[PDB]
Amino acid sequence: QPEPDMITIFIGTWNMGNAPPPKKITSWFLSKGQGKTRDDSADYIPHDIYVIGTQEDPLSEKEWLEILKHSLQEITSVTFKTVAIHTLWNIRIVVLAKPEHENRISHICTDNVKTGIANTLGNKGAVGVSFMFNGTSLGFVNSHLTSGSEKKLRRNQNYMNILRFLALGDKKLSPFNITHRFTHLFWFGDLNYRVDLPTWEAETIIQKIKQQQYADLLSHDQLLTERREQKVFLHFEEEEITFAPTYRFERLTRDKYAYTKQKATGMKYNLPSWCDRVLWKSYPLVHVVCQSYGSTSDIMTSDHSPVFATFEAGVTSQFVSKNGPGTVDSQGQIEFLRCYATLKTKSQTKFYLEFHSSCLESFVKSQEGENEEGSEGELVVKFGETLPKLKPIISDPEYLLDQHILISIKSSDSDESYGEGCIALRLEATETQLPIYTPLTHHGELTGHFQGEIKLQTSQ
Ligand SMILES: O=C(COc1ccccc1)Nc1cccc(F)c1
Repeated sequence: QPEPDMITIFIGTWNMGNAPPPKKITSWFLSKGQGKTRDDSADYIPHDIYVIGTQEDPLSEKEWLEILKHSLQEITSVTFKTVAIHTLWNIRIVVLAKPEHENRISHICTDNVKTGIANTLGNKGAVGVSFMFNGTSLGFVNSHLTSGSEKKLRRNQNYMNILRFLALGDKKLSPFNITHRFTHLFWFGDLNYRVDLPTWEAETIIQKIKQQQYADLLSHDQLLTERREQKVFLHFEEEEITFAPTYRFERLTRDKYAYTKQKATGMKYNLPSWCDRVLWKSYPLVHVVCQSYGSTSDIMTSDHSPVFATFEAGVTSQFVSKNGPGTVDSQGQIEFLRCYATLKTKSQTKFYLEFHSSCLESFVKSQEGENEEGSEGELVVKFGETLPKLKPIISDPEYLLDQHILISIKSSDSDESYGEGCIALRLEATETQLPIYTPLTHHGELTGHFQGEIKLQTSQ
């Protein structure tokens, strides 16, 4: 029975509005409704993994698991296995997988982050799950960010707190936050970004939605504008939105948006918005294709509609050779030529690099670089031809070309990371000097760049 080189992943996000679900929620898991929807001819084909994020979820874990499993069994005639479930307040994540995957999934981690301080600590934050699927690391974040049209900067702060403090994946990757720990990271939830148009325009917005004319609304969506200005979700992807705003509906229909200020809303307007989102970030040159992104039309218990997204994702096998794991394969090596880091810092410490990868027995520390002053005021740290030669555990090109090297540039004075990035080994050539590049981030914000050349030797 061969190991897969691809899987499909379902991501769902639903703010349930503290109400129990209706009897039938299969349309969610089938990717049916508005937007980019799934072909009817796929309805009986199970996804490999289903990841369900809820917010304002009133159910017990047991109650929701029974609904989810019975839903999937009705669709697919498969009894899914529970990989993980984790709840913070009314924010919940469930991961279900085909039974055939039970002995492909390991290293299951869960965590949560509570956002805010005093007044604003007690209901917002995030839950997450990570695991290995054979040779591939997968991370999943369900966040419920701060509400309200005039709190976009709070939402951005919530995002940075969650990616700093959510403890998922391989703890040995100590310089790296969740935005670098996984082959594929999916981040979804009630992100709560709004369409920033004047309150007076509510009925005009409703008109546009009825005409399925979303362009003049999406051009004001706070998540798209904050992402374009590099204020949040740097280096994440989102499929184009082609479904109506998923908030705020009158319950028990989808015919009416309930936007006007009420005591129940704190006298705030809730103009129709795409609060409910799915984004992802995968390592460079790994296959990831969004195959659906939309909302259901027939689940009406909440003031939000459920959102679905599905993906094809590349995975690799748990590779064994006669040498690695448990030794190096001296027929393999990774060399860096003419490498330099460009950093936005004002500091003047010496810096060194750390190279982390599951193709190495353990991480590798470089010598300190040579600081120069860049023409436009920046710090340039030169490594020249000084970087250590990396010794992968396995030399087979079928394995090595699928790997990635995480790079941290650290202060010699504090050993703190000033920037993290990732280089793919999926090169155009082996035994050939080739350009490499990654942006560097710290706490998910841009701090610099790393560029140079690589020379990869495989057994072939
Ligand atoms: O241990 C587990 C997960 O089971 C639990 C235990 C407690 C709460 C939630 C889930 N293994 C597992 C591994 C691979 C695939 C799979 F479907 C399941």
